[PDB]
Amino acid sequence: GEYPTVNEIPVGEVRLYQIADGVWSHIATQSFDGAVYPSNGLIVRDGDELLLIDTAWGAKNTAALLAEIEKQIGLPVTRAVSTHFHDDRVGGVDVLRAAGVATYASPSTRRLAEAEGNEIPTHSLEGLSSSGDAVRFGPVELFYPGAAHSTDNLVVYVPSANVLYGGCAVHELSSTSAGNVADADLAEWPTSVERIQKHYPEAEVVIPGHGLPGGLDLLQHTANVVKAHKN
Ligand SMILES: CC(C)c1cccc2c(-c3ccc(CS(C)(=O)=O)c(C#N)c3)c(C(=O)O)[nH]c12
Ligand SMILES: [Zn+2]
Ligand SMILES: [Zn+2]
Repeated sequence: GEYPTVNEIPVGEVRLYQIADGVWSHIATQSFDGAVYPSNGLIVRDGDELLLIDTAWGAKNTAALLAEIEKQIGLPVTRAVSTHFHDDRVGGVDVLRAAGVATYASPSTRRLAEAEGNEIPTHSLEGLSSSGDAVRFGPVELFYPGAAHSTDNLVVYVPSANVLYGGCAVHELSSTSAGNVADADLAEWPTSVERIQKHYPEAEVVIPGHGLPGGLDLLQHTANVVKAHKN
């Protein structure tokens, strides 16, 4: 019942967590540079199909994700969106693509993934290139808030449930640092978070890219930890 944490999930196993009717997060763990990290994605019911947001950070984790979805939900994943180019978002796209899932990302994300040597979603999402842009994609809205954790980061809103999936632009409340900032724009990040706050004032659940969901306070907390990391 509690939201599952990094030491509770062996690398290679995937958990699902019911967020709202027709909305789950997925949680998996992965090793990177000799440390183990949890990470989140989203699953949104789309009639008798499912929309997936982000991989489970790796090929075997993503295969395990598909198996867990089949076990717990039993509807086919037909489309996936990756919310930026890092491996916790796109690692596993090749698995998805071999399992019949149509994979999508912005053109920015696709370029960055290619240049990084990461797996590359098949389809480009136009209409998201300027901050404040929004497009519909099945049962969600995709929103580009501006550069933050990465220049390409997208956020996802589930209007039926008022669920805001911030991805790696949003940190959990326990965070003390701004995470992996190698590709971040620390100066623009608080402005991008303000755009999220202004666009989604009715959000009831906010899900970070890593760690525990909460409410709207995750947004201000994120701005705070980013400003303090820069400063
Ligand atoms: C480039 C990708 C694949 C990657 C690799 C390894 C770690 C990360 C982290 C991360 C997340 C949360 C935390 C704890 S925190 C908020 O308290 O710093 C930490 C730490 N330490 C790292 C992120 C991220 O920030 O999106 N991406 C990562
Ligand atoms: Zn990232
Ligand atoms: Zn991340």
